[PDB]
Amino acid sequence: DDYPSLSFQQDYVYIFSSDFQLSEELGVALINALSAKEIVPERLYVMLNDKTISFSFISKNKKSKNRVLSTEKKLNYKHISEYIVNEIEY
Amino acid sequence: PVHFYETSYKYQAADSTYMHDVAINVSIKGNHFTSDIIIRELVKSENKNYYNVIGHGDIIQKNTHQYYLNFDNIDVYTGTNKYKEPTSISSLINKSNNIRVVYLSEEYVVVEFFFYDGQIITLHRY
Repeated sequence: DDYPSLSFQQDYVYIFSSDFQLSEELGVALINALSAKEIVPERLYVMLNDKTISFSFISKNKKSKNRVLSTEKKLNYKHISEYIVNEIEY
Repeated sequence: PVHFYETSYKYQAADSTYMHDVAINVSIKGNHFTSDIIIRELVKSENKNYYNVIGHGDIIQKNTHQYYLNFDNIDVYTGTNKYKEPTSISSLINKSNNIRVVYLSEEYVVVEFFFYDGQIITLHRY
């Protein structure tokens, strides 16, 4: 196996990444953002790699929303959080 | 006993307007599987090209949450008139492609699989 191990678990957030620093920053930002917009996911999985970023948003209705994002240079917690939160809320 | 899995996702290039809309459908009758994938490419929000990819082979369970697929057939249909590929056809028909489960349920499953050299996704069961 080579997939990044889990690195952050809150109420509904799961984050697989080899960068524990970016995971922490990203999780709290998601919790904050989704609560501010009063959005309650049944579960939210996220995966961080060198090039790609992917997540799965499992709704309270158990219908999921999956996304992938490849990027030249790495992004930080705010850019990823705004991207994820933007896709979820649509 | 056959277990069906289905899901969709959208790939987005951060350095371009290029993107995929991908619908995934898997059928597992025990030790073998049949995957059906439809990739609609959009550039500038315009249906550019499409791909229908059909797979077949063996799904081998290594550990309780660690699988891998061995394809014996891959079939690609595309538009006759002539980009990022989620996976290369040669890397599928030569290697074993790992799938690590991270959560199991009766309505859906969550896995980390080999598209884009690392992707996490949720599949609905039926």
